[PDB]
Amino acid sequence: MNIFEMLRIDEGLRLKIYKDTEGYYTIGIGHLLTKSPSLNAAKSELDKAIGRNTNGVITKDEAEKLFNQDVDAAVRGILRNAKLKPVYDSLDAVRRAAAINMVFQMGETGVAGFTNSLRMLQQKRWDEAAVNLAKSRWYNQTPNRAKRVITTFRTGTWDAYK
Ligand SMILES: CC(C)Cc1ccccc1
Ligand SMILES: [Cl-]
Ligand SMILES: [Cl-]
Repeated sequence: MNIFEMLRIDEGLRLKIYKDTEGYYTIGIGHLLTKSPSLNAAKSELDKAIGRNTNGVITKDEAEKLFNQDVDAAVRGILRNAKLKPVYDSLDAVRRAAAINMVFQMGETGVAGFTNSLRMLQQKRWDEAAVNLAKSRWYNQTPNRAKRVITTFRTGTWDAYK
């Protein structure tokens, strides 16, 4: 298992514009296109991302290319974040993948309110962190996904994904 496979499970793969769990125009492997309610705005953003007139549809290769860029960016985002970097660097490889999944899903900003959990992870208090992470809107809105990521931080194994 690895970060790509993990996310491919959590996000799925769709070749036509769709609305995510929050109702936002997305395509591919969880690539958010826009928070705007306009499908045209979404199609424009898609064309700009692909570099061609897609008409709202892409190929598997193009989806994977967006995915590669998005994963790279998430990691790069963590490393540039003074609050996140130190925690991430303290983690083992499996748990790093759980951290990337969360940023990928919610952005650096989305995980801004996770101070207490960050500290707990930094201190390697796994069960406690697991409990703290569950007290979140994230968990209440996407519970099956949150449970998988949480078990991952709790155990440091890929058990939730097998
Ligand atoms: C925001 C916490 C809970 C998870 C996380 C840890 C370290 C870097 C990025 C994410
Ligand atoms: Cl892009
Ligand atoms: Cl879910």
